[PDB]
Amino acid sequence: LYRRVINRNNRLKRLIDLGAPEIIVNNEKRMLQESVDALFDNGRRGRP
Amino acid sequence: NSVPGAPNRVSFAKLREPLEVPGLLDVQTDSFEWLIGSPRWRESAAERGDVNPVGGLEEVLYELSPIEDFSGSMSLSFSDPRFDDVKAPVDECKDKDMTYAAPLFVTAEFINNNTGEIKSQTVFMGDFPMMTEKGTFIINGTERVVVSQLVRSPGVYFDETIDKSTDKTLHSVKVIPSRGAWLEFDVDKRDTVGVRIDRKRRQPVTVLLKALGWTSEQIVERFGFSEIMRSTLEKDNTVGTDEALLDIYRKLRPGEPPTKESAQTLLENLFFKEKRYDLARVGRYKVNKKLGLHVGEPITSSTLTEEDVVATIEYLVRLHEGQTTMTVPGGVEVPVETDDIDHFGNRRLRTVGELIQNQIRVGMSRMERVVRERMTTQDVEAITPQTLINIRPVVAAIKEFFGTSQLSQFMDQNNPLSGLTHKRRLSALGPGGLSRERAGLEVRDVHPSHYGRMCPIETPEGPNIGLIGSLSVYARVNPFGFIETPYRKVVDGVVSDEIVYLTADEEDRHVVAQANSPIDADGRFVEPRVLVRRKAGEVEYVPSSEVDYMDVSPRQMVSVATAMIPFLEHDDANRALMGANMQRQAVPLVRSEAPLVGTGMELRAAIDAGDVVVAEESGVIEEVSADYITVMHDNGTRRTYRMRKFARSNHGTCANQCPIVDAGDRVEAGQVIADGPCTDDGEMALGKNLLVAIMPWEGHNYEDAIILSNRLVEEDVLTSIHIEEHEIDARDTKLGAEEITRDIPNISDEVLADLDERGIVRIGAEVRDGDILVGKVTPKGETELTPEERLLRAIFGEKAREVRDTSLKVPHGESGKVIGIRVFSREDEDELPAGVNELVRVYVAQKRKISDGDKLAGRHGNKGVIGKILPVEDMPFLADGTPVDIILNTHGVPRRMNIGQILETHLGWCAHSGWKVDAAKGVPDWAARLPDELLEAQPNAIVSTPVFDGAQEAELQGLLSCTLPNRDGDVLVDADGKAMLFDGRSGEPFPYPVTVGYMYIMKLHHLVDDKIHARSTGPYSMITQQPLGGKAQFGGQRFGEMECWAMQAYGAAYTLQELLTIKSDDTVGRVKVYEAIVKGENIPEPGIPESFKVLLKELQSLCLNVEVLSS
Amino acid sequence: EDESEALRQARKDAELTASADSVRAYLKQIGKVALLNAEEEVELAKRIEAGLYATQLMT
Repeated sequence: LYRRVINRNNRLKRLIDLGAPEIIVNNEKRMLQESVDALFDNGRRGRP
Repeated sequence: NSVPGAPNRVSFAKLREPLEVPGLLDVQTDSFEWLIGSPRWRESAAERGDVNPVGGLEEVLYELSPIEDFSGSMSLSFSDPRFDDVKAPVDECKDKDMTYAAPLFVTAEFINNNTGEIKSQTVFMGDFPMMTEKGTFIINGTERVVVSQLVRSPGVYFDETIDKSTDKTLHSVKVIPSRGAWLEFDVDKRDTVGVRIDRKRRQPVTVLLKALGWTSEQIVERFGFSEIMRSTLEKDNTVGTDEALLDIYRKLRPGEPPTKESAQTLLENLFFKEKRYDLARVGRYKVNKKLGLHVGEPITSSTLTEEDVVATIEYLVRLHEGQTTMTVPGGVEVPVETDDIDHFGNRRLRTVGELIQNQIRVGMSRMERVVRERMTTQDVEAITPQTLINIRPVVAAIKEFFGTSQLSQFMDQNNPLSGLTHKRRLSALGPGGLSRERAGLEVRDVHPSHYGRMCPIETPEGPNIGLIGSLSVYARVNPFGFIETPYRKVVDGVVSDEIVYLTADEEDRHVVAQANSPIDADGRFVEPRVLVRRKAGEVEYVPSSEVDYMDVSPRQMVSVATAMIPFLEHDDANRALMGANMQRQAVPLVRSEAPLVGTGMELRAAIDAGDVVVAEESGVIEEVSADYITVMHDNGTRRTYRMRKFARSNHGTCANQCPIVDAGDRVEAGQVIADGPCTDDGEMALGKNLLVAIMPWEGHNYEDAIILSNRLVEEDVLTSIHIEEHEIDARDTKLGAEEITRDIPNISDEVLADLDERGIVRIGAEVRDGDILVGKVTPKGETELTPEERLLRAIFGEKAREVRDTSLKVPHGESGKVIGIRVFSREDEDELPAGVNELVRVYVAQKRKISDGDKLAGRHGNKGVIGKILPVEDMPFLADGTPVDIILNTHGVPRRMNIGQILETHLGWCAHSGWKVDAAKGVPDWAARLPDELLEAQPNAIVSTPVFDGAQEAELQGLLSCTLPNRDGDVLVDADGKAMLFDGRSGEPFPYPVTVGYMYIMKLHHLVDDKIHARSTGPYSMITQQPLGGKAQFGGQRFGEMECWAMQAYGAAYTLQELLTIKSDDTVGRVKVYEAIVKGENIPEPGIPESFKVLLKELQSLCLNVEVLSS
Repeated sequence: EDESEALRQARKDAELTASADSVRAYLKQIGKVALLNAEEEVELAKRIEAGLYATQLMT
């Protein structure tokens, strides 16, 4: 889970620094939110 | 009888059995035969459904083929599944740990519809594990057994419910097909209906029937009598087929805009397409029977059809009207009733064939996906089936099934009965089943349909009670997955020999009679009223002329583990249950004396358990030896049975096989040649015949305790050979290589005496707890060499000893002699796992004698540990002077309701002392129905007693009356069973006589040697510093919160804090306490537990600012 | 059928759904831009060439 968090955060950093259309940035931010979600409480929201 | 080498077992049975018990392994062998499609199974279906003779593999291959591309101009098909000879015979695959398996071959047809070319390539499908003659698979050397599973057969299930508000009845349906989306049709709380599709709570039937190409006229024509559905159709509020389709699209696939054609094709792809909704071949026929759709048509088009839906609607709506019979337009009439989910007509049995079929189906689905991906990426005419095929997922799926799956488990083999009962056992947990937490109270109960199909007694006492059971003795598995039992059919009060087989649902429409009925040999019961089993499981009286079926025999409702209990009908159900369960866990002794009193099922159970050598072909014996037997058949050729001596069972017991034939005898095909672990003369023998007095003796047999005489210890009556194995492997490592060598650092010589220069213990050498077994030395690498170590070597001249001696040592608390050493290595060109290059396994055996704490039990539910083994002097002895062997308490038998074993005791004494009934002035009144040849019995004569048709009270009393003595003139026991006996402690006779007699006792596999454990300072876990748990690890007893409650209630605070902090957790506390107690100093103040700090850090990691404040 | 308010707001409401599954929501969103052909690709490439040329001129 920590590796997933790190990967999502690093990819979001790359997306922001590079400059990407807002749909991909929003998708990455959603993935970051869901990854922190899984880290704190897996299966609380959606399929675990 | 009817067995060539059957010992003369006289029987008290009154009536005869029309058929012999079938081979009790037929549910494992026949299913695998169906799976493979062997010629035996091929001819088996020739008269039992030859309308479509097809195997499981053939069925899967035919369903898979043909597979094509998106264009349809190029495709592949599969056919001709042909097997091959097994790679190696069973014993060698059990030796070097390889799966008993054979290659699988199939033919692949490559078609190219664009132009047309043929490519018939015989592709190697993989390595399919095979089933041995005993019905057990071998995986990686280990012997694994798969068990059948009980699941709800896919189909249609109507049910009734009370709203509990206005007491209105409601009827619901759940068409539950395998691999598909559910439909739940019901009548809602209000008048309209609910048509829940895939868990969406809207849209009554109005949109569904409209979506099927109909309109209001059809739904009003079909339903004018059902005012409920009339009100519903009036409340349609939607007009238009496309409108209904889009409304369905709302609650079937939201998130995507609908179109005119998307919903119409979506419905077909969801329900009427056999790729996303395919109720299995069982489900289609179950639906047809439930609705009368097709009554004489072959089985095809497994996908659900529209007329099925309309028939479901009609059936449900008529059920809500209280109607009795429904006649679907275009089909036969079917009675309307709710469907029970536990009735064995709705619970199927997935045998080994079905489970392996499902796993192969998953593998072939992955195969189809990968081949569909690959057939397009490559240009036409440059593509071949071999490159279209990548057999990896199929073998991956079979390996996934056979290992790390809870439905194919390690064989429970510590006696022939345990092996017999592990197979032919019905489970309910696993994939597609229900977990114990998921299991309610209703499922665990015994259904009236369990009779004759599944035994109602044999089931474990633990949490799994009722979830898993055992097959009956006469039960049969239909070629359709449903269970089925035989029964004789009586006509106009004439009993026929013709045996017909009925399932659970076919029993309701008939009336079966009592098993033991007063048959007059002309088929007519003497009284009109006979105990019969009605449609709904009700038992009642009924005249004879209208009954149409009878049980084939008594003990038809009971399994094979419970059919071995004498006087079963005199025992409570609970005690019979526990007795049947302890029969499974007896140990193989070194002599295995046959029981005096038993049942005819022991012979068959021993014979077909597969572990007794049976002469396949008749002929004279050429030669006999302990290792092998050479038998000369009549047709010139001979055959050598290689006996298996001292083999370790899966539970570490003995499996010796002693031949019981001579060098010049003649043996017939089917006669027992050699005995297994727990067999005498080819019949089951799980215990010993011990003389029993039932008095309570001085409190040493208090609270189910049992006392024994030292004769059992001295004469080795109850002693078991136990064998353990110790694997140890030397593997490659970055430090270099680990050597199996005697260059073991810092060891003495008296412990090096019993090792060969190869580095392992000499064969036939005694070891004990702590002794070294293999000398394996690993490069230690580096560490902090203590300065004190340097001064140590400077005082003696000791070398640095650059390697670490992690040799294999005997674990705590065992000993014995070594039996065998097996060594494998890479330079032996063996198939070792990648990484290891030596692997040696040593077998150590000890003749475990009987001591205090070992559990002994009868087969009647009475159990208990050995309270004491007191010498032969201190044993009550009869007037003849023979001391009693085992004494049990008298305060358990009347309260616990197991009086059957007292009758067994008396019958055993009669069978031992011998008897004769004086036939001078005719036969006595009690012996009139007693069969001939039972009026005379020599001393130590074996008898038999069928469980439900056995010796009655009057017959046993009469037998007890005349019990002729052996050598002297001394009728030790009186007519009422009790006998005088002299105290061995004080010497005076006991004031009152007590019952004595021979009882069959068995030693259970719960010996105290494998049950004693203790530790002072062992290892600890990683995350929390608590000590580990178990016997393999050094353990440490769990001091749970429930015991914390007791210690807090006592008011003892220092003891509790000690048990928590320093004794378990506080590391510095642990080491300081140990130092203080060794130094003879006062134990210091306990510190802070480490687990609390772990919790604090964990809570901090959860973004919770938690700080502890001093002030 | 398709017109007369039966299917238009039907499509709007079907698209405007919770979409609990994240992959489902992403696939719903990606179902919003039409596919492209060669002429559109070369025209957008010309536009990007002009944009980067203008960025170089700004630099």
